[PDB]
Amino acid sequence: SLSTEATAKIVSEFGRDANDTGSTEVQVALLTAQINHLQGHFAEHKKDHHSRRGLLRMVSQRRKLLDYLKRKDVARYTQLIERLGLRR
Amino acid sequence: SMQDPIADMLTRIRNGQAANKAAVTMPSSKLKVAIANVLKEEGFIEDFKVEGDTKPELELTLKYFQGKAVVESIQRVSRPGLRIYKRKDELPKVMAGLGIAVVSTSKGVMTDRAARQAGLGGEIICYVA
Amino acid sequence: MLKAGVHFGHQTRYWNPKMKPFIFGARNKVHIINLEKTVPMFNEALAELNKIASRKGKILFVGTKRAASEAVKDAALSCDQFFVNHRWLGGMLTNWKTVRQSIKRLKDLETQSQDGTFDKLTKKEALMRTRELEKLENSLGGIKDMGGLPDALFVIDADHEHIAIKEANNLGIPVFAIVDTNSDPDGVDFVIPGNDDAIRAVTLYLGAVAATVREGRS
RNA sequence: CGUAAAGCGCACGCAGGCGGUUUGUUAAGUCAGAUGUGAAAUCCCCGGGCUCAACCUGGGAACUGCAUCUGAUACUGGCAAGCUUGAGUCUCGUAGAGGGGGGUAGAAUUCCAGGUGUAGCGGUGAAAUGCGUAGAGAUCUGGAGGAAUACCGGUGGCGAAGGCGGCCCCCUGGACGAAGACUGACGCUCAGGUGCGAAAGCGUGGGGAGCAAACAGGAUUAGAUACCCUGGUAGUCCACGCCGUAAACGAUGUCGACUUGGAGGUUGUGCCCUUGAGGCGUGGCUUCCGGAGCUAACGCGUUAAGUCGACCGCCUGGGGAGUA
Repeated sequence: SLSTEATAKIVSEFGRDANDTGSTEVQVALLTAQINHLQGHFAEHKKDHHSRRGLLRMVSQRRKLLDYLKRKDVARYTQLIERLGLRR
Repeated sequence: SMQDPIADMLTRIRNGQAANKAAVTMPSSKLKVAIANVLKEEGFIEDFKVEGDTKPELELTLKYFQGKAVVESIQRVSRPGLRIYKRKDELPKVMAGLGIAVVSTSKGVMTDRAARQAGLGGEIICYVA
Repeated sequence: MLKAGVHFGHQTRYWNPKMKPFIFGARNKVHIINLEKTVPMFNEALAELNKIASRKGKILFVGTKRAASEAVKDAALSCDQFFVNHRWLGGMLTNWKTVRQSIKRLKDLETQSQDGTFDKLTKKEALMRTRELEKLENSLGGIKDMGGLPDALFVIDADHEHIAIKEANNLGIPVFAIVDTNSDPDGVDFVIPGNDDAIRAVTLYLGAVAATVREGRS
């Protein structure tokens, strides 16, 4: 569930500072971390429809954040996508 | 979800009368206070307080001629889903001219009557019969 | 102005919000009435009575609960007024055009009883009129002398007697009710908050009304 | 658009529609004035002329519009900079038949193998078919399996909806709460589209106790292609795919704001005494009764069908026909 420790590493790696936990930049990484994490649990089991709806939400969540962040400051947008491997 | 707080103001007043509350508070905004002055200067409300620093709490003291509500009718027209604008000399009279049509003009908000004597039209906000 | 001890406010948890202006929370989940705003009430409404009483108006005192009905009985029969302590006969006022006929029957029998026919047929049916006299007795006893329409309805309880209040309200007549936490004041004109069903409560009440009505013919 | 025709079964979500609040800014939409033009006729207004009128006819108004120019800057739009009451993230916890996968426990039914023991057993309104002296049923011991989880159990809980129930483990979704920290409008809805979606049914391979369409026999019956009884296949159970429909129903779209009360249930949490199964408050979900009001009425009623705002679906007499 993105163990407390995992977040404590992510926040320090993306936000303006360590106390930051709300910034758009950080939030995206958290979702992606979770998304990548469920891949295994979903490439396997291939049936947990209830769980997948949970996943599907965070996919939507993520996109909306980026679209917001793209129109705001393409700079931070280009870096994050590059530092986080996405935009198929 | 909270698209037009202007309609919200009216409703909180309409519902306020039904419960016969003394005053109905609401999250004030520049535009709303403008309307409040029109009403008070007209006589549909008494003495709005604009208390607020970053949380504008505009509480509207209500008028009661008797154990009957003063505001006999309040309906909004230019809604967010549909704005309405009328030429100067094409404004419509409210209750055969004994109500008011709060209209926003190039000179700000005023009563429909004020608009005619001032000779300018604008966005009609709402009717208060 | 607390004349006597207990009149402060009572009757329930399942109150009536219509009288939210007159409340205080008590240590039983029961309500306590703000008699403070009531002191002006009974003071003021009494003046209304005094004025109308001098107008040679009529004051009708209704009581129920079987407990305080006797107390009310003394109230009307103390100055000159009329009272109704038993079951308020539905519609005596709005339908007085016919209840008038019932009154006449009593008067005749009232004569037929103390001095009139009592043995003409047989004691068994002579008894019939007597027990019938009792029926009209508890109903139109203290009202027989009115013969018209009253002009003021002083009512003890608004719960049991909402029936008459609405009827009186339906006519061009003012009413005075000692409403309680679970009473609807909206059917009353000159409301009187406080207790209604307390036995001693009416004793304080009526006598206060009794004096005001006694002098009010000035 | 609760019951008359009318809420997609539920959901995510691009275009599209709409969008909190502060200030400045620009002047697009909007407004004022002027101008160019908006053919004449016709209509309208006031006149005039044919004996009046119809009719002809003078001047005006109008031509509801469009383009340009100059001012106005409230409201909406574009831009820039913020704010935090919307939304979202984190920390510590809580309840739960939330979902998928792997094991597992006991009762019972059926069948098989024996022991004991003897004329019924079973079934029904009665009865018959049927099982039985090759020895049943009943009862005892052992074994084989398949499916479902008594009691707890609660208009109790969880889930978008369909749904979901013994116990243990693994992987995992969501909801809600205390206290603050943080991001800074990042929203609401949503045609097309994608996904999920009871039972039945379909395909490939397993499994097959009980139950049971079809089917058979026996009754009932005027008939009985049924209702009842004795048996019984597909199916129902597992795996992977398809189907996409339900009176998929609070017959009530989603989201947000405002508007008297009462009794309950359930899950958090601060405080007074835990001084004694408690008292005082504040939140989430849910049950019932009813005020105003609403409504055709029944009824709904702070979980609204009340008062309003945003967006989407849908209805337009019945039958024909949700059919060709």
